[PDB]
Amino acid sequence: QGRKIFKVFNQDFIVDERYTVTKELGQGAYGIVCAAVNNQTSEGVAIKKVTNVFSKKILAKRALREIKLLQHFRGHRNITCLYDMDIPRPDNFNETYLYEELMECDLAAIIRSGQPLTDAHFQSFIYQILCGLKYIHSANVLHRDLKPGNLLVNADCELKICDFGLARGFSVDPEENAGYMTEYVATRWYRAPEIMLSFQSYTKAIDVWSVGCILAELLGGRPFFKGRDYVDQLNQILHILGTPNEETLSRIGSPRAQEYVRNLPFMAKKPFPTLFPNANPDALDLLDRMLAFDPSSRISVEQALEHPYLHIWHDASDEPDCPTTFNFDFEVVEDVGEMRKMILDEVYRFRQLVRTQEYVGQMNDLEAELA
Ligand SMILES: Nc1ncnc2c1ncn2[C@@H]1O[C@H](COP(=O)(O)O)[C@@H](O)[C@H]1O
Repeated sequence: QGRKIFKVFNQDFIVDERYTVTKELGQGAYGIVCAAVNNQTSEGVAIKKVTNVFSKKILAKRALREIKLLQHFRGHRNITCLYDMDIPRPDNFNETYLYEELMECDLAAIIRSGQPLTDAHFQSFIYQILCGLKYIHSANVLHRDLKPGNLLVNADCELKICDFGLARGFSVDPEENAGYMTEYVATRWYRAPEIMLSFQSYTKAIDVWSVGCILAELLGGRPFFKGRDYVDQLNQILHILGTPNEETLSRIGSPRAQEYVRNLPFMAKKPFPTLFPNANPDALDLLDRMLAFDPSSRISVEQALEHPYLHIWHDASDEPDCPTTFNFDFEVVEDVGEMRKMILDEVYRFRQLVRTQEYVGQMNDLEAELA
């Protein structure tokens, strides 16, 4: 066997025999999470059990999507790092276990606790998000669901992006781009406006908007655009940013939505210095550029990394790209028998993998020479 059984969240939890489960960490619609300790090296790990993966066709394509993407982004300082995977009962399995680097809480919890944070904290948090996002975008991947709940933090307040279940491809070819699949809908409070206004402009700007929502939530201690439905969400956004111009209005690809926005009374822009009168002026200037209503005027990731707000942290020699792009050919598969085969292949191939001029060089060549 080589495995142990634990009882957590009123179910079974089958782990490698080298570990001991220690604490429950939470639930979701997609699995349960516990913390553990390697009884040998003493390092801590988190163990995530994806549940009921072959109950619906959409849960199965979600798990395969997350498995492949976590492998593609291993080894970045600002992305959660996958260590191992395991399928305990391969004959009739309906779950897979992921072994990941262990963190302490998420950013939503820190904001909820009311613990005081300085402006240097805001700078560090926003810079780390942008470094991880630049890596992801360089592989032509859109995250699509950035928010404080998907950002893990530890005691040193280092930050790591997680949860790739909603990610989607991007291509400069608009026929290629129009063909990437979107199984689920993102969290309403952080979703960019051009998605519900039918701009047909699914670009990397959709992730930049979410980062702006996060900086605004940090500055006010509470979510910034907090709609109860989509109409309420649109009203709260126009109330802050104001009536759009004629170019922007014509871009609304939906007739009922364009008719509604065109008929509202005039609304002036509320300047961010009036909403956060005690904040760093550089913070509000970057906030204004990330929360641009029209995606064509919105700041890019690389422009944001160069903004004066972040000049202490910025070092382009420390902000890498991903070596290769990610391929989304698997999402075409629509047979659940094929998807069980692909998942088994991913796990066994990964398990085998993880178990496998400067001055000194110039002087070594000169020494072997003189000798
Ligand atoms: N690598 C990790 N380290 C520590 N806690 C985590 C980790 N991944 C997820 N969690 C937490 O486990 C819970 C489950 O979240 P979910 O990703 O929705 O299943 C949430 O409270 C997360 O913040």
